Amino acid sequence: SSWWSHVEMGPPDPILGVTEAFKRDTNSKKMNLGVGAYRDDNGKPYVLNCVRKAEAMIAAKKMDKEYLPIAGLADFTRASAELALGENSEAFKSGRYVTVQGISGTGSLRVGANFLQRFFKFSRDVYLPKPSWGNHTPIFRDAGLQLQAYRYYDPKTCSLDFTGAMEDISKIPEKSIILLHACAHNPTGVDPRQEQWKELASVVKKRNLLAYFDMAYQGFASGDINRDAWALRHFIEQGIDVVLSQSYAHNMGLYGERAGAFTVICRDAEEAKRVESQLKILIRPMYSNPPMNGARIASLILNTPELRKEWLVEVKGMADRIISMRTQLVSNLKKEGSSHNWQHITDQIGMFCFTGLKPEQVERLTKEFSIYMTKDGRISVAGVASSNVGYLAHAIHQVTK
Amino acid sequence: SSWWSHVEMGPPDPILGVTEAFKRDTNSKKMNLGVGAYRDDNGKPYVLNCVRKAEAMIAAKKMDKEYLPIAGLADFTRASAELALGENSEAFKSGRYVTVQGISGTGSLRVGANFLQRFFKFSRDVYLPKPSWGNHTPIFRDAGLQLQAYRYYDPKTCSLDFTGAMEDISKIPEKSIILLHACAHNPTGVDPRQEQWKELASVVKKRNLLAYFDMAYQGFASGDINRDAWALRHFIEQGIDVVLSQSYAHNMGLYGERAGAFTVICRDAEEAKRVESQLKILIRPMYSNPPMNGARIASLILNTPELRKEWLVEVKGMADRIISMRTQLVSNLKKEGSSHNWQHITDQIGMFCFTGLKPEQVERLTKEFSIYMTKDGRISVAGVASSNVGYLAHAIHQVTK
Ligand SMILES: Cc1ncc(COP(=O)(O)O)c(C=O)c1O
Repeated sequence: SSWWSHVEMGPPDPILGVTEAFKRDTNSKKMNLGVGAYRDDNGKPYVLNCVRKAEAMIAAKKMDKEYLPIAGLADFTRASAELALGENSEAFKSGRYVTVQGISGTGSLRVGANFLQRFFKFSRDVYLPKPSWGNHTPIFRDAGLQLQAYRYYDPKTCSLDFTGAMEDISKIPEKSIILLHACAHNPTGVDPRQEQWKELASVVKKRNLLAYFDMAYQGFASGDINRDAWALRHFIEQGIDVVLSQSYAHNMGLYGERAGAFTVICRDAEEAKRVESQLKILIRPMYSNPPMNGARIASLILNTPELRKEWLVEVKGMADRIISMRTQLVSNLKKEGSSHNWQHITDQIGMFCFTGLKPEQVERLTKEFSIYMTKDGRISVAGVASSNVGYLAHAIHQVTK
Repeated sequence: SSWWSHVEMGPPDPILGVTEAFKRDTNSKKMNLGVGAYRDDNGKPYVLNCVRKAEAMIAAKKMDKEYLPIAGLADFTRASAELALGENSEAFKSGRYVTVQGISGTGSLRVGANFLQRFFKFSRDVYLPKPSWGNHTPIFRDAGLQLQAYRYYDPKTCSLDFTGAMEDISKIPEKSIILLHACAHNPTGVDPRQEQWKELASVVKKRNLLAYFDMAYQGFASGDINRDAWALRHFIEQGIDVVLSQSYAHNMGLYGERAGAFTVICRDAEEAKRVESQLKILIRPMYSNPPMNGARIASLILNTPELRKEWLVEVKGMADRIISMRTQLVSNLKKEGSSHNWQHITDQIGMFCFTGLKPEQVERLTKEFSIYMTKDGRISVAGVASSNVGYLAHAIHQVTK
């Protein structure tokens, strides 16, 4: 019959708009600063050498394709927890955590959202920083939670509004949920420094808030897996039992294979088995059991010393290329005669950078220079290469001079 | 803390318990008839030759691991639509269908369920047959719909309660949702014959019911992909715009890779685009995009003549082993001197068989013969092999005589 006549055409994604225009452009100097995945120095997708080798191992073993347990590959969940909490972590060693494999970071955040909706009886409010990854809204919203926000980004300085953040967080009703980015805040790239993190943890402890860490870039951010997980670990050291989402999309370049994990820090191993049974019950009617390919690759790497070692070098390489590009962009802006302060470009961390450009300026950048970005002045640093950093520098100077 | 103290231990999975108790048994005669996946004649997992050939082809190309679009691999979704509807299906050729890649059968069912909750304004009720796959319930329940039922299985004769089905469907409120298993009904193995399907279509047409088909065993049930898709194709052909879920778990043996799809039959190409946009809005906050490996493997086989040709041979090979084991069970039961009527075993279709055995008899089989199965009397034919079929007939005879 005519069941669907009332379904309206959904709104178009702006990122898709930028990508389509970029593809149409004929100018060979075109840059795509809307990319959400790492690109090497030649602007190409990069499959890690350690993933090629792990894949090669799998094939040689003639593995079956049987269904994985609901919670996922045990070797993968254990390794994920170890990676995040630290091998000599008290939480890890006493077994008071529960980790289940999720569909990358997004599926892992959703399982968590769904878990909180069902069992977190104290509140339905989730406080997100201003701004946050766009998908974070519909994720918590479709799950049944209420969205709240706390000040985070300071447009005046293109850095942390520490004063605004501490004031907001201090007024959060106790036992509410606060979403924190572990590192490489998406989309601004501004992260608290260690001393700021110490103040932040004191207050969440004091106000007895449930801390939900989104850790989508461990290793990929600064090049150091322990450094990137520092604030998460500090929070747990201070006695804050968090919930966390992990993604292997960026740090292992496993994008389409969807490898990720969801973890809950419990009081003890007893309590962990209980929440693990509830997590299994929720997941079965969602998708029954997780996709095995990304987890088998991730597991092999983390668990095989030779591989793990090669992985840390390559993840460091990715991080270093991006720091390199941020470094190069501010020196070339000085070189061009920009009198403006571009240090936020080097203070920011990870793949996304909030530049401070205004909408008028990004339009000119697109129209006249064939540099494609979203109107919020957000740039994907994976889109810059050694061959075009100078150009971008030039282009930025011209629209801000 | 003490966020999770009130979270209790969830109930034990009864399938888990049979498999597990099966493991703990020492008897060299032991048999696991609770297995949910195909097993060869030696009781081993079976990865198809055609899938090993596709995996080598993917390996040779050195493909990237970039994210697939939200809706999935286009070569996969089109081929999936084509296998279900038929190449010269009117619905296929006009392009009045929308096919989205889902996480195997279960995630496909669930995005479907969530789509209905959000856009099916006509009703909140879904009518499942009595009985249906266990997971069908939480799927719809967690999605937000209300469960209802229609008589299906006749315990008295271990066949279809055709009359009861027809009376129950005739009375379903107009514009209700009805779930139909396209073939090889789970868990009984009882399917309507071609003429009863015809009669069912007309009532569904008359009551103006939204028919949701669950097609998890296309090709794997009878050895023939067209015959297995007969009922679906008939409904579309009579002008019933159906909703469908497909799984490649069993027919391609892709279990853990998670390849499946969800399709909606629309009025035209224009409406298909509107519904496709909303489905994307829905999936994004669920898991962002689907896993690429299973979809890549399945797209190659379906799209490559030589591989598709091989695949058809293997799926038939699987269906025949199953039919052979059904046939041999009945003959051995007769040979044993059993006087009960066991024709239902040969009348049933697919991997699952409702034997008619009572709880205490199942218990007798477990305790004295080392035969593991659920207390509902359902056996998974995959666990029967040429070398133990004799044994199984004998035990069943001893317990029922
Ligand atoms: C803040 C943030 N969270 C989570 C993710 C997870 O993406 P995926 O679903 O590929 O794991 C990303 C990157 O897309 C992200 O930037």
